[PDB]
This record gives sequence, structure tokens and C-alpha cells, in this order.
Amino acid sequence: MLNQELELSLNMAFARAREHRHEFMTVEHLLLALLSNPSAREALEACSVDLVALRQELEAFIEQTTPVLPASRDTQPTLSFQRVLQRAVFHVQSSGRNEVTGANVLVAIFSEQESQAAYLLRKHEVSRLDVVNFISHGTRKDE
Amino acid sequence: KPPSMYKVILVNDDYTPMEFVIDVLQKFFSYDVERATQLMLAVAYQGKAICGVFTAEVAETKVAMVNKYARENEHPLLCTLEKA
Ligand SMILES: [NH3+]CCC[NH2+]CCCC[NH2+]CCC[NH3+]
Repeated sequence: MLNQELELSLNMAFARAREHRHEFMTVEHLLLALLSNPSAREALEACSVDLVALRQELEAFIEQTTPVLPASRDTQPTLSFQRVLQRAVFHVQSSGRNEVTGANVLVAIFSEQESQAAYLLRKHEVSRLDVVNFISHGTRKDE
Repeated sequence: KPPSMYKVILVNDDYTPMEFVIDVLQKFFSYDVERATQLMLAVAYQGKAICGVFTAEVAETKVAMVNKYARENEHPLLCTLEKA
């Protein structure tokens, strides 16, 4: 049911997009907003990822690839974005849990193969398993 | 292995009005009248034309939106996407 922390993040990404009159709120918008999500930040820190760089990369990517709306139709979620969020909701429900966290959403991002977000995560050597191990079992740090 | 970029393309058909194609280029591709007109012409002349290059993610959504608009306005305007 999306814990309150996630809602904030989802709202944050959405505002980020509208604020720049972006035609689309993308998966990359989602990830950047997740960097400030405790549940999501913790998993990434546990995976030893340079959050300074990642933020730079995502922000640079969003600016250069996201179409802007003409001064002359509001911001819209990409189909990729919708799948990620729906994937997280489903898995939480199907695994018998009450709330969806940022970490669960983060996990679901790895399923969007052609997303820049999945690519950037792999570039920082973070796989889906690494995040899953940290969430379920001990603070299983990458090392 | 960065995600690949995609060409968003409009295909020519005999039932869609040129006026509608121009509408599409303006509403979804942010083209002005002049640039939109020559792109619709290229579509009619060459059979199809590349209307833009976007990231896979954006391209996928853009194609679905354009086709949805065409269908809602009862036109067969077919929009597709190609890699590279
Ligand atoms: N596609 C069907 C989804 C099935 N989900 C099963 C989740 C079960 C989680 N607990 C597994 C038990 C671990 N020993």
C-alpha cells in the first residue's frame, strides 16, 4: 500500500518532472527520487554505490533525453514507469506483505531491461540479487 | 551495454488527412508548422519518415500515445519505432 515514505518519493519525482515541464516522468526520475528514499538509499549504500556520481548521471540523462512540453496536456508516466510500480505492488501482495517500500520499487527497476536506470545500476556493479539479499537477509553488505 | 536509441516513424496510408498528420507532428513532436509540413510531405512522398530519435523508454510511450490519438480520431495513421 506504499508506505508514507514511498509516497513522498513518488510525489517528489512527479514534481521534479512537472517543474521542468517534462513530457514524461520516467524510470530515471523515479530512481533519482529514490536516492533520497531511506529504504532505497540504505540498500544502495549497503551495496557500496557512489551516490554522488549516480545522481549526477541520472540528472544529466534526464535533462538531455526527456522531451519538454511546448508552451502551447500534463506530465505523463512512461509505460516503463507504470510497469515498475505495478511490479512492486504485485510482488508485495503476492509475497504476503502489507506495505510497498522504496527498496521494493528499487528491486522492480531491474526488470526494465532497456531503461537507462537499470543500465546505470549495473554500471555501478549492483545486481538485483545484491539488493534482494540485503533486504531479505542480514545487512548482507556487498563487502 | 547502454540502452539503444530508437527512431519514431510515421507510415503513409491513403485515408488519413494531411491535416491530421500535421496535427500529430505538432502535438506530439513539438514541430512548428513549416517543419511539420515538410515531414508530412516526406511521409507521403517516400512512404514513411523518421519523425524523431528518443530513448527506448520515451519512444515506446510516444508510439503508444500517437497511435491512440489516431485511433480516437478514427484515422489509421500508423506510428512505429525502429532501433539504432
Ligand atoms: N508468480 C507467482 C508468485 C509466487 N510468489 C510466492 C512468494 C512466496 C514467498 N515465500 C516463499 C517461501 C520461501 N521458502
